[PDB]
Amino acid sequence: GSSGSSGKNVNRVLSAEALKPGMLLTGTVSSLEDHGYLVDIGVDGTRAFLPLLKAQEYIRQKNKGAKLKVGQYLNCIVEKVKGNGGVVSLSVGHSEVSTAIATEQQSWNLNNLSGPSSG
Repeated sequence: GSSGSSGKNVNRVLSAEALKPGMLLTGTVSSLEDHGYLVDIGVDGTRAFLPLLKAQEYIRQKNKGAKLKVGQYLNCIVEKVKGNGGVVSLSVGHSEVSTAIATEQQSWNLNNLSGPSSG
């Protein structure tokens, strides 16, 4: 009588390649780069980089324009996915309750450094 469309898939793929642009995931800054900022996602092989245009925009509006820190929580959303998991495109869209910390031990470097800045 009437056709039928299969709902969900039998066996989930959840593959680094199966990923789709639009998923909200909370990432943490691993290190500060000259071209952008590295975001921790917890994956082997997959690298996530953030553009200075988006990163600087969030920092300027957040840290009134001030360098970020390590292991710091930063909002990021998948905008594009690479074929061979080469480079991932992240962008600031919104935060989410879901958040996990990535630390094996307690250690931090606190240095009271100052410099030029305009308000």
